[PDB]
Formats: sequence, structure tokens, C-alpha cells
Amino acid sequence: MGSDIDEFDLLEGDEKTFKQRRTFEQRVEDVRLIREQHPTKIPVIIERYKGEKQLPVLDKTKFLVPDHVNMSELIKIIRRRLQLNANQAFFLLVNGHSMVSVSTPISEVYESEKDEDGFLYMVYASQE
Repeated sequence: MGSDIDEFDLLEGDEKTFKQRRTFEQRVEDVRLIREQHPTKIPVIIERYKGEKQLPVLDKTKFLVPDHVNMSELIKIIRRRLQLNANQAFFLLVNGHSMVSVSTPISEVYESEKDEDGFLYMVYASQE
């Protein structure tokens, strides 16, 4: 049944991510330097989800966030910089998932979710 149907994979010939722009050792050294001059700030990479067509792009991917800022405030900041409408869905995903704990300091989040290179990576999307 339906055995007469064959499948084909569709190829497409279509601003690289931070990990692609910088080597692992370069990123580690960046984090070391940041740790040295801004010991109360957290280095965060924030990028648009690759497949996201609804939300716009930030022209900046690399951020320093004060330790005390929680995810709620950061979501608000990012939504603000994106100039989103109040009713537009937005998700800030860390290690591929949204944060259950939206009230804790980003330094606390950092200690759990940081990459091996020392950056905390986030991706934003209109789903999850």
C-alpha cells in the first residue's frame, strides 16, 4: 500500500555563528580576558535560531550581562532591542531549552549551562 511512492531529498544552495567565526582556544582566551576585566559580568552569545523566519536579527551577538540580572529581565531586554510587539511569541533557549527558573541570577544559570569554552550560549526563536 502506497508502495508506488518514492522519496527525494531537496537540496538548497542557501553570517556564520560565533563558534564558526572563532576557534575554541580563541573563545577560551576571550573568556579569560573578560573574566579579568569585568569579574561581575557574564559573557553571553545570543543568536537567532537558524530556521527562524518570524523574528528579526540582532546586529550584535556578543554580550556582557551583569551577574544579578535574571532571565526575565534579559528576555525583556532582548524583546526591547528586537522591537517586538507585546503579543509576539518569543523564547530564549539555553542549551536548546527554555529556562524553567526565570527568577535566578544569570551567574547562577551560567554555572550550570555554560559551554566548555566558557561562554553561555543562547538562541532565540518563536517556538521551542
